[PDB]
Amino acid sequence: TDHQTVYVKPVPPTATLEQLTEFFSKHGTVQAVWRRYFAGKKDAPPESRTKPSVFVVFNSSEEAEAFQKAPPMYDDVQLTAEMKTTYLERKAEEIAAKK
Repeated sequence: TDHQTVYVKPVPPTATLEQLTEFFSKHGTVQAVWRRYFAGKKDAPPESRTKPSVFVVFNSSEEAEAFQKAPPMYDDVQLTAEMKTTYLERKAEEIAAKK
């Protein structure tokens, strides 16, 4: 089983779903996009990660790697995409300091 997920900065209140999708198709091919945030409703510590960041999954392998490396860069709105490796290292170091 293979799973791929990219992390990209959130969108403004003006950017609608229709606008986001349209612009996307205009440049770059993405499979699907989604975002969630765990508020926490238990007596346990924060195990999951809840951030405003959005998750995007590319369908094309080539386009997937291309986007993963660097952002799309759009004059209209500045896009900021991160790599899975970077995030993994971030959390890894974080927990390291705690424990």
